[PDB]
Amino acid sequence: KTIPTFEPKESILKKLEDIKPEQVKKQTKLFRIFEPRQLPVYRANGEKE
Amino acid sequence: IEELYKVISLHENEIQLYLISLGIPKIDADTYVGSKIYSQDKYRILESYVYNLLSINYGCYQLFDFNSPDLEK
Repeated sequence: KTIPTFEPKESILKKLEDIKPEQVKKQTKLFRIFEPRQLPVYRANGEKE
Repeated sequence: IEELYKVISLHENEIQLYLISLGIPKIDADTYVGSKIYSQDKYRILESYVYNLLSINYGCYQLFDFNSPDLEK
């Protein structure tokens, strides 16, 4: 009249321990949006300066 | 009766599967198995071969009175 035992669940516990800590980010270059460029420049009349 | 002894020596959950297999309802087998009267039937199958053994009937032994108050004397 013995009773069956408990079967564990390994697939749930694997999702807890495999959560890595928060990935620390460091930047390597400055966050750039604008860059300088050379354009030709003209006077008030219209000729190239 | 050599099959009903084979059933009793199985598991508790394998007696109930056998009784439901024949056609017995669930509340009747679970009143059998739960009351542990499968355990008492080990001592009524094994004693059923004792009264089968020796014969008070034969060609000649049927004529006499075996419970007579002159044989018991």
